[PDB]
Amino acid sequence: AKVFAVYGKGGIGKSTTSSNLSAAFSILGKRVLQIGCDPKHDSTFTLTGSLVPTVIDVLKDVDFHPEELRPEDFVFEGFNGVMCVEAGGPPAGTGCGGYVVGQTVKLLKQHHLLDDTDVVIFDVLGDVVCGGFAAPLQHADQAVVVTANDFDSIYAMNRIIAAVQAKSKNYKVRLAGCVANRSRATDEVDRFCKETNFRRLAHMPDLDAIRRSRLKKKTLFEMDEDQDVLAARAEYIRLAESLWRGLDPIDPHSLPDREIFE
Amino acid sequence: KVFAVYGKGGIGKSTTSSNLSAAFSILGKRVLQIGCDPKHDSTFTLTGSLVPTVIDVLKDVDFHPEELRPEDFVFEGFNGVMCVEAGGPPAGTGCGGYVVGQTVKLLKQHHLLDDTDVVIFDVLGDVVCGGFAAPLQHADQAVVVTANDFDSIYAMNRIIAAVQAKSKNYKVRLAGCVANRSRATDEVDRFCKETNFRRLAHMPDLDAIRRSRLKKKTLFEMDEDQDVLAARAEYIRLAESLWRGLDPIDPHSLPDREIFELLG
Amino acid sequence: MKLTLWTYEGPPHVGAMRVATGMTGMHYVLHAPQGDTYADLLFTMIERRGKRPPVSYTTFQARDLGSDTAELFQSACRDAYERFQPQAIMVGSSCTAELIQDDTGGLADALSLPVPVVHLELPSYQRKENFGADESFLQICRKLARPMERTEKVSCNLLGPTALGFRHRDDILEVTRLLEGMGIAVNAVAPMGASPADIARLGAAHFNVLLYPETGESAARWAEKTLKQPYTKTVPIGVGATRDFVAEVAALAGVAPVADDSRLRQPWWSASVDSTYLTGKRVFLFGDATHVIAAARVARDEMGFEVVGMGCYNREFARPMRAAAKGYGLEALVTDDYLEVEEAIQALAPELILGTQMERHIAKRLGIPCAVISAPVHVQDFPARYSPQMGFEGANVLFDTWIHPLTMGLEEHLLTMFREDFEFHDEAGPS
Amino acid sequence: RGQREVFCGLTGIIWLHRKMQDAFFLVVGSRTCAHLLQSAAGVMIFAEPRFGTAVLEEKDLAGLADANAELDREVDRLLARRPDIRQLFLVGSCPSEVIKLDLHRAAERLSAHHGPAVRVYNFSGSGIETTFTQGEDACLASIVPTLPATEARELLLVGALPDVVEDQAVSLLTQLGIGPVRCLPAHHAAEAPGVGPNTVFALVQPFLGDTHGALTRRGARHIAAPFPFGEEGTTLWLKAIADEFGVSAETFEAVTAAPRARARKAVAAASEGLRGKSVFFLPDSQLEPSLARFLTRECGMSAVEVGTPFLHRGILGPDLDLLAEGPVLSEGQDVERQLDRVRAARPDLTVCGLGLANPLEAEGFTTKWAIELVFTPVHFYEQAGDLAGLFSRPVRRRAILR
Ligand code: PMR
Ligand code: SF4
Repeated sequence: AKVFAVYGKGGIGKSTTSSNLSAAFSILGKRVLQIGCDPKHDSTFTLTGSLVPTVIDVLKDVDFHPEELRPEDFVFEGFNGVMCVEAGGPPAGTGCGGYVVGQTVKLLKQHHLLDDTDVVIFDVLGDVVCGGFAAPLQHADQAVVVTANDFDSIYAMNRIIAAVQAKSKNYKVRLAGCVANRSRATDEVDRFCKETNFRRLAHMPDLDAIRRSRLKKKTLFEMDEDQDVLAARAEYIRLAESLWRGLDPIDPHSLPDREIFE
Repeated sequence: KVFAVYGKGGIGKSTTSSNLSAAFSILGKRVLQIGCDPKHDSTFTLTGSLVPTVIDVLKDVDFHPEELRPEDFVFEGFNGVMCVEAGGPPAGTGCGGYVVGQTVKLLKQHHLLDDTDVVIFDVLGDVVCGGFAAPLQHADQAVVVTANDFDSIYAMNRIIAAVQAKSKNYKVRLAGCVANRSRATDEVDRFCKETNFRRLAHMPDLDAIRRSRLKKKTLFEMDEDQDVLAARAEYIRLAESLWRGLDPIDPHSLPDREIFELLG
Repeated sequence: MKLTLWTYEGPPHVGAMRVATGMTGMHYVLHAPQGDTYADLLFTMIERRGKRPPVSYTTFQARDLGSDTAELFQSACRDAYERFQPQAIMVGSSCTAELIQDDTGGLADALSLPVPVVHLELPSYQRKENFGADESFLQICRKLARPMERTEKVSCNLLGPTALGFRHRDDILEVTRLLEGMGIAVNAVAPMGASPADIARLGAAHFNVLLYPETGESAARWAEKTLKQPYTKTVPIGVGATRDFVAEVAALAGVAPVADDSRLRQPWWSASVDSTYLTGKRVFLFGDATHVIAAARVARDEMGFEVVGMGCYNREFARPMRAAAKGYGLEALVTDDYLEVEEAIQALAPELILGTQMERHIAKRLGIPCAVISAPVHVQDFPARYSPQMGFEGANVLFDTWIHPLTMGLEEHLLTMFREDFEFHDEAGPS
Repeated sequence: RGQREVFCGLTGIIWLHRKMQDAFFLVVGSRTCAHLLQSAAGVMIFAEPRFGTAVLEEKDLAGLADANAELDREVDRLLARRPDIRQLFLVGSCPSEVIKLDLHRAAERLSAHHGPAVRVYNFSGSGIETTFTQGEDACLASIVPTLPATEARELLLVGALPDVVEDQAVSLLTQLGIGPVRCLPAHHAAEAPGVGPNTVFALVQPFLGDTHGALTRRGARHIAAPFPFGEEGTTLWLKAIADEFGVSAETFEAVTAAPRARARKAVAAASEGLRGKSVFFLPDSQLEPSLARFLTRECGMSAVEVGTPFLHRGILGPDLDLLAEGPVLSEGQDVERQLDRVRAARPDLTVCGLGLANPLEAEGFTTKWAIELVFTPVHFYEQAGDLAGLFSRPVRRRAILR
């Protein structure tokens, strides 16, 4: 289907970005499959209210079998029809960091949920980007770079971009653009994306409105607060419209020569 | 006394190590600021030199021996006699392959025994990846730092459990989870009680200390300290509390999944 | 990795033995398989040390089981103790002893040796013999030496000399003569003549003198840091370097830089109509980095030799060598195998290959005049005569030893040119 | 138990490569065994030798399969650079044994991959199993299984001996009515002697213990003859061989009468300085008793302690039978006691190891440095007075210098 590699620095807006972008994907009326890698289980849990069970949750309840990974339990379907899976980071110390997310993707493909759905939005961490940790980038076609708006986060997204170029060894993964973790409308990154031969999609600051860890138990698209306005949510709606048409796939280049402006 | 300064934020947990180095230099004992964080921000916060040299990649020379002297790779800058930063060779800097780069290991097997007062161990940026957990080998008093953001306290708990994981033979103690909170968050307080850890010098913020800028300096070397003495208050005391592991609050991290404390 | 028939450096434990046998009252109890004794032969025969090298070998013939090997090492430690009565003990592991799982220092401590025991780590598969010597030196300095009061008369430390050195004996005699003639006494030449008591006294000299950097530089740095003893840097091999060294030690000690150049023959002799044919002779320069850099200065300045290639076999000192080579218009040739040296000589086709034992032979196969200016040498190059390298008398030696092969060639080539070997061509007017 | 001074078996390679040409020896090990070969060869290494060390760096330590692949690459490279090789040798060393890098399976791996013209065989000179001269023993003993068999009375005296002396021996021995002698006429090709049930091998150098076992495994017949070093040794050796092969003694008395005269005359000429001098035969090469019988009887010596690293009585009993049982033997080797015995006994002539030679000579002991007799011709008649001469050399030099 239409797949986008969403790589978060690790900011709190990981949930606010992934879950609500997926919710808008469904709001326009389309089938959603969100892969939000958040072992805390916040990036996608809000579309269902409670903490979603991902592939890893049920694959933890059972040992190593997929037949008990039933649809609603191995990919929880959220509000407005968003069937949003997660990736629960490896148990402390043991288990390859890649193995977890790799198994999430392999299980989503095993039931052919990506083909079943029309969205594959792929929210994965961007702080640790080892080959296994950055493996989820390869599967996705496009890529949007969710992040906070500060120089620590701009370094984090440049690490994300480096992981993108590393996974570019496999297939021809592109980059739709860069968005924020509800932080700012790219006032701090857009010129950097210009520096790396890239564009940062102008994602309106949504952290200005009332926010919690994941807006309590349901985010802006799943509760009455609805950010500031239905237009504040129409920001994610227009991002979803862009993600069908998939403009600006242009791949940036790595910038390690202190271009972070730390 | 190796003090692995863990955490989640980039400039966070890295300014902290420089403050530790400054305090220990005021205390006189030799300090080994080995930063090696992918962000060239660890020796920066102490020397003022943001990226002096990244020789710990060892490209100009092929391997370690070529450096007949440490002077090329290790740097002094200010009272932090040893501020050295590896930087990490990920896909960001060069090819990378694994983001390990084993640069932490290069500092482990760096040159000759320049022991002095062991190591302050700024280090880190690994946090976890199967086979990309090098700094754990020399960690002795590993300390995790957190801000108010819940992701960061989750980062603490994950790191503590992970260090107990590999430290099956290393058996590194953790005298406390000194944090970097900004708004005196009571959620972090409930966590510190939950984690059964020690967090006394965690009042250091990302706003109160001149907003943790990247132009001025840290502790003694910057202008008129901070709020007359705010910077020194928690950090000299930290150099009189955690200066050794004489208060080993090391427990079992979260006793039984005491992470579901989101509140708000 | 490679088929090493020639290896310039030796295994690290050999360098450790160099340092150990250089001292007086220091036993190097070494974990090693039966047969690794061979290095005692090198020391006994090449250098001709009367007393056997004071090193023991916990030779494990075929009890390779860790329970056994540990017992052999412990027994050998204690036996070496009450047998040879050393004032300190040096313990380490060599080759398979690194492969075999042993605690080379824990057991030595466990035997409760009253004499100090210095634990050594020698990574036997990434380092070499020069490293090993230097590291063993650093270890014995850490354990034995300690800061004390400065001597009333400025005392200079001759850091660096060890056993089985290239002329590490006549050379320290020459340097001591120069230094004491200026006035500075020597506290304790640390290896090649220093009891562990001497090392205990290394913290009373004023300013260190790094004789041979490679084997002793790390000890020099540790001295500068802990003992707060500044160490000189220039090696006084030649005349220019000797003047510089004299001035430097004068400054470090605040004394007059008087030099007894009455023995200096090399400047005048090189500046003679007898030996102006030297100008414009390409010389290839190989060997350990210090000696090569110093020989570079001598060949380019004192003799007027045009140096064509400077290489070294120790990577540990590559950077100074590349600096020097870029100085002389060349590029350094830091290598480890004899093949690349053979190729470099073949391509450059020098006329005087000053190099290690192997370069001497490469020369003789190629028919090029040869000389020895480095460490890897057999028993022949360890002479009985007074043959220093640094100092003014060292300059004289350098002159004669470097010129002698060229004169051998010239008078050889003459006897060929002469009618006895030239009654083969003739011309009769227009043929 | 204790400090043993005997070197690794790789010291065998030093003369093995010369005596058995077209044979390259990959001593896979560390830089340490590399150095040992370097120093021992001394000046050979300059003369493009047929050995070398395949250093195992840390990289080629953990992954045994990785080391195997790299070794195959190295072997191919060598044979490309050395097409003249007919038998490569994957000789193991102490690190190789510890890494348990089985070179036998490696030899199977690269037997005919790079040409069947190179018959890669495996033995082990590692100091963890063999002791000095046990190297050449192990090499030839690994040679034995690959050898073909025969169906005739074949004299397999083992070719671990200088070609000039070997030609002398085969000349006299064939003159004594004997045919197949394992004397390949050119000596520059693989001898490939036949080893069958009627094969009769005569031990020539004592250190060849496991070769004896290997030939016995191949149904070959040993000769319990005193070893051909001096006069009686060589005489009894030839007489014994003549008997077992079926030759009478009548022609023998005439064949080697003049050689016997030369041997006795030369020994009498060289033992002039050697008049009742005490010999401490320190265990260095396990070659000692064969030399002892010669010294003590026909040279006129007085043995004290004829020690040995290992003792193969199966092939030493003949030689010992002529030895006066006064002089003691030594199966216990430790310099911590050997040097004490030497110092207490004050023997006038001691065969110390080279690393012990100069120290022992410093203590008023004339030391016959023992590395020669394996390397220098000391076998048979013409070279018996020579052997007595090298033994009389140290005492004469002491005499001149007082
Ligand atoms: C100290 C180590 C050493 C060196 C440099 C060589 C070469 C050499 N070792 Mg002896 N030699 C040492 C060891 C060994 N040498 C070896 C070879 C060999 C022999 C047979 C001989 C000899 C001797 C020497 C010599 C001549 C100088 C000497 O060491 O006395 C060198 C350079 C040489 C000699 O001394 O007698 C005249 C002599 O005839 N080496 C071997 C046989 C594997 C051993 C154990
Ligand atoms: S990315 Fe590298 S460090 Fe991480 S699991 Fe894979 S191989 Fe190991």
